Order: sequence, then C-alpha cells, then structure tokens
Amino acid sequence: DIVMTQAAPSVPVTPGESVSISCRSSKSLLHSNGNTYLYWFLQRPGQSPQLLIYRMSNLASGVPDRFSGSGSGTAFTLRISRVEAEDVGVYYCLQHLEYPFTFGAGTKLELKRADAAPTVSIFPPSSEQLTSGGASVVCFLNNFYPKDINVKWKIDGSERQNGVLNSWTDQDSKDSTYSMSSTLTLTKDEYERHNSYTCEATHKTSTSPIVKSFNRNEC
Amino acid sequence: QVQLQQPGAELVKPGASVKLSCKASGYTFTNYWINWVKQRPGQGLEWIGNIYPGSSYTHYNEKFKNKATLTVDTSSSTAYMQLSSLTSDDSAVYYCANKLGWFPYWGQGTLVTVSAAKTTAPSVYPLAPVCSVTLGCLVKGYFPEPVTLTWNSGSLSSGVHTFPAVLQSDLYTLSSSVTVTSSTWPSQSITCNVAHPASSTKVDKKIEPRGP
Repeated sequence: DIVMTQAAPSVPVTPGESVSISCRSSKSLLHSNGNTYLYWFLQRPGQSPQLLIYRMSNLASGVPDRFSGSGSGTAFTLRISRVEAEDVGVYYCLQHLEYPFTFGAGTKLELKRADAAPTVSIFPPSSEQLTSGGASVVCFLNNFYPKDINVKWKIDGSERQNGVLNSWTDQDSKDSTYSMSSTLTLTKDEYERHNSYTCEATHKTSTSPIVKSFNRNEC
Repeated sequence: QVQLQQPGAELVKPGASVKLSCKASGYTFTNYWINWVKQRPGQGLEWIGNIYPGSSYTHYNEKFKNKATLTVDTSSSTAYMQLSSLTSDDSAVYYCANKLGWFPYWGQGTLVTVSAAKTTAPSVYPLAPVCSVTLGCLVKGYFPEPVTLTWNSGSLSSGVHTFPAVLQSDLYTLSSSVTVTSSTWPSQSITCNVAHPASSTKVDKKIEPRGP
C-alpha cells in the first residue's frame, strides 16, 4: 500500500500568523494523465470531513483564498497564510492514485491565543429531577484560556470531592477559548440536608478564587 | 443538492452482524462510486472499500475483506454495508461518501456501539438561573451514544457550549449551556430539544424562571 505520513500529531500557531502542514507519500502521486491524486480535508468535532484542496493544488469552492496546496510528487504542503479561529480542527491528506486508498494519520491545529478569564454560572437541581430522588448541581466555566483550570465544590463550607464528573470542550471556532462543565450528583435526601452550595475555581487570570454560590432555600 | 442520509446509531450485540444504510438523493445514483470509511473514537480515518451502483463492481481494502460486504438497491437509491461478527474493535463511526468528478460528498456517519447493555432513553432537565444571562440543559442516564441537542430547534446557535458526554455505570450524561442578552430571557422563549436516535425519542423542555 502507499504509506501517507503526517509526522506531526499537532502543530501550535499564534492567531494571525501563517502555518504549513506536511504530508509525505511512499511513491509519486503523479498520474499518467498529468494530474496529482492528493486531497486535503479539515474535520471539526462531530462533523464529516470538509474538502479544502483537490488534485494537490486546486482550492475547493467556498474555501477562503488564505488556503493553498503545493508539492512535488512525494512531499506535499497545506499552507494557511493567516490563521483564524474558524480554522481549528484536524487536517488529513488522502491519496487516490492506487487501491487501497490511504489517509495520513491527521494533524490537529492548536491556536495559542491570549489569556482569557472564565465566566462562571451555577445551577441548582431542576425541580423535575427532585421528583425522581436525585439532585444534580451543575457549574459552567466558560470561554477561558489557557486550558488548565481547577474546580472545587463546597457544601456548607466543607470540600466535597465524591460525586463530581467534569467535561471540557475543544477550542471554540469563534474565539479559540475552552469551556468546562462540572456536575455534582447527590441523592435528593442528601441535597436537602444542607443549604450553601459553592463552585470555586482557580485559573491563571486571577490570584484569588473565582466563586459562584447559592442557598437551597433562597427563592 | 447532493445528499447522503445515514442513521445516527446502531446498537449491536457482541458477535452479531449489522447492516448500515446510506440513502442517496440529488443526482443519478447508478453513475458514481460510493465509498465507506471507518473512524474509531478520537482516532483517524481508514478506507474500507467502494462500489459502483449501476454494476455492483467493488474494491475492498484487504484489511476488511472478511469483515465488510458492500451492496446496493438501485430501486430505492440506497447503498448498504454489512459488518459481520462484531467485536469492540468494530465500535466506531462509519461514513458513506460519493465522488462526483473531483468532488466528494459525505453522509453524517452512523455510530456503531458493540455492547450487551440495553438501550435507555435520557431524562432531560431544564436549568434556570439562581433566584447577560446563562441557561442550561442536563441530559442524564442514556445508552448508547449519541444525542442531538439543540436550542429553539437549532435557531439559537450562537453562545452555545454542548459538552462531551461522560460514561458511568453503562449510562451517559451530557450538558449544554447557552448565554443570551439579559433583556432576551425570560421575556422571550428558550427551549432545549434532545433527540436520542437509538430509542427513537425526541423531548422538548422550555426553560422557566424558578418560583418560591
């Protein structure tokens, strides 16, 4: 089989600067008909791959002129002249000269933007959930940079570690930030035995904690 | 407009077979190649094989020769891929794609989950603020993946963060937030919509201000 090598799993770039992504083939992709049989695609989280370049150097309809493709018969380069937030995702090369068709392993773009403080919101359990015997408290920490962040839960002033599950988004396609959700799941009986609930974060944008709280009975 | 329609999910018992469908529209189905591609979660793309629907002429990647079988129905303009004797290594998204000259078009992919666990529809909970403004939606206790979560049936898309699901005890949980101008809510209507393809369910929950 033709081996397609994208040797970098990830490449960092500062927004507004240029980037070059490399792909190499084990044999020439030049067809007897004169065309070079090499595609580039961009894949965003949860989506099907989007065509960027066909026949090695032709820009696809709808793709901005910031994108270009070039190469010899075995070394290929996708260039973005000025990187924008919408360009984040995973880039793949594909040869279609010979069966079986083969892809390179993918290269993620990491956009190294400026620091940004999180916007924090806390949510008491839904009344509908309480009827089922459970009580989940949710905290969102949104649009921050860099990715590293701590959260701590406190109940009546005491740290609670058990029952917490966290999830992080990929970089935002408009502002290159990260977001995080933290969920503390209790039984209804446990939730009703306490009154103050606090989501406390730390991030490099502040030298003190970033805190949101509520009292269960304060409605 | 060229379109390829695939189901969102198939739950398959270990050792069983599954048949994946890909319904074509917007062009002459018999006249262009259909390709199939595998993608394991968090990993890269792998080519399985292709078929020319007018003739059923096929090519297979050697790696899949004993796993995949490609066929077509030219009456309904549908392409099919049968996968045999499934193992956990077969859990993945499977895409169909076509080729019209230089230009490929892709389906949305079917997520195949190989498991003995039963399908379970999610409980969906609206999250109003403590007594800009941010609202939430909690989707708890479902199996398999995926769901499709929208706000206002997809018309509210800016300022949304929908988080990856977390698995515990053979059940998934996912959340989403949406952030709007404070003059927007609760003056105007905001609803979370959740579709779970494996259970054929769709639920709507309007976000309402908390009472006393």
